[PDB]
Amino acid sequence: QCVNLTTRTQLPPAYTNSFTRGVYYPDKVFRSSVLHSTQDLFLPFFSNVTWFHAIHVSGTNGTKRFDNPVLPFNDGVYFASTEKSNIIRGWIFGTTLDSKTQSLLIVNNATNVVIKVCEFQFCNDPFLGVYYHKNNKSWMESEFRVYSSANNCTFEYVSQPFLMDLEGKQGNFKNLREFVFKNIDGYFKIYSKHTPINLVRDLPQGFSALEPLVDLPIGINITRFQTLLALHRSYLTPSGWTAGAAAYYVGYLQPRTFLLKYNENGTITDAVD
Amino acid sequence: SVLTQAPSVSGAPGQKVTISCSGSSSNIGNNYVSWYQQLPGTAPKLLIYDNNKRPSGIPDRFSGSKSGTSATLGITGLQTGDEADYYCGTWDSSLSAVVFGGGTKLTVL
Amino acid sequence: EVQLLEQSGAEVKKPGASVRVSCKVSGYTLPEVAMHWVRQAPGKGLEWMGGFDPEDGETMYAQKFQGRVTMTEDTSTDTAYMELSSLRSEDTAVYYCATTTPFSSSYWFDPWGQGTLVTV
Repeated sequence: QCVNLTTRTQLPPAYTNSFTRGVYYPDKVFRSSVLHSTQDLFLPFFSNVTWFHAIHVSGTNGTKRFDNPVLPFNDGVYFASTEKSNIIRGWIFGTTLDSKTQSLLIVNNATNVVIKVCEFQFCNDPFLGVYYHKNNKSWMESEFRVYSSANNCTFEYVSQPFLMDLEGKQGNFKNLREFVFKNIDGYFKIYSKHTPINLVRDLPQGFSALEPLVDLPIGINITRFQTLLALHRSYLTPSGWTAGAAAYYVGYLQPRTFLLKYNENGTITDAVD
Repeated sequence: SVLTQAPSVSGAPGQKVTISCSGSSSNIGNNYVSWYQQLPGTAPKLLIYDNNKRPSGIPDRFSGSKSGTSATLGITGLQTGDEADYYCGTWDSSLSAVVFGGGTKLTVL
Repeated sequence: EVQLLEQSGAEVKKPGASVRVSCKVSGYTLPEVAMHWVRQAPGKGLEWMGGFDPEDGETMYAQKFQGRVTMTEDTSTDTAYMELSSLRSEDTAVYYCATTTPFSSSYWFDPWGQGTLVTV
């Protein structure tokens, strides 16, 4: 496979301000009506965040802009998206983005989510292709439009889908979805959340606490990555891809001391750097 | 085959004249119509689909209409290279299949 | 968008034979889009053949010619074999590989296969 579409432009990355955001739970010990302060990797408040354009329409007619770059992992990574239609599935996290290192491959054609830590060959323009199988008459997902080779694989796992819809809401939710990715001490851990947002794009003032999903015995350093996509095929109208619009939020983590104020219930609310 | 159009038709260049195909309610009545072009010993090319829609690369000078069981293929701005046979077709539920007419070989005079 | 592979090649089979027709594609995958077939006799018109049905999900077979010609599909290698059997007088002709949308409800045969004559 490795069918590639680059196009051209970057544009100045449209930035934003995470007000109170990215506050994951530091320990696995439940704390109610008590204050605990740790110094750990976080996304510091009111920091410089980068909101991205994935496949993007700036209207004249059409003009879908596929910009999503390979991005360094740096210290740690934060992620946020709305995507009432789901074009986003997983991320390519790795180092060489090639063989010679392992590869963290997450995808989501989801009765369920599925996770892969393997050695792949990722193409120049990787993303998950989706087509129509005409037998069972369903929509399959061609997964090798992302990567050519799958071999040597070190680890595999399956779980209930992290990405989840609700919809029926004609908006007013947008189903804002956040995922934090922190790679330490042999455990690369994933944190998820789902939140309604009525604002047009950017983030509210509310606090979002993400419980750890799975603590994975990984063992690789990931210095760079890119997201994944779900596109499809169309037929004769005046290759074919780019369902809907796609945009998301990315920011890098950083060690900071954040006092965590638990509620009577024990759910963290106020976090101060 | 089961449809109605003449073997050939002729007209002067650069003029405006169309070609029609007479079906039935069992074929053209409830179904969408297509039109095709082939040069001698060549690949028959889709002309217009649903009679109102142009495939990519078709001159806008072509149009179409469906009046009852009759479907006309709009042919305008005749060219010296426009001489070829045009074929009408539409979905058939009678034999539950695809049907065509005998074809009409245009001639640009 | 898409270009296709040829329908057959040149297949010349003397009377007392039968011939498969394997039409491959490029730029798509085989079972995202439905194939179709049309008899074209030189100096003559179109006679539709084979074909897939968007409704009911079956692969159609032209009733007039039903049972004489069959079709199979290999999804990964994009090979769709059209086997016509029991050669007769007027049945040597160009048989076009054609396609309609997998989404269905489309009658138009779309980019097609350049044509292949057969032999009786």
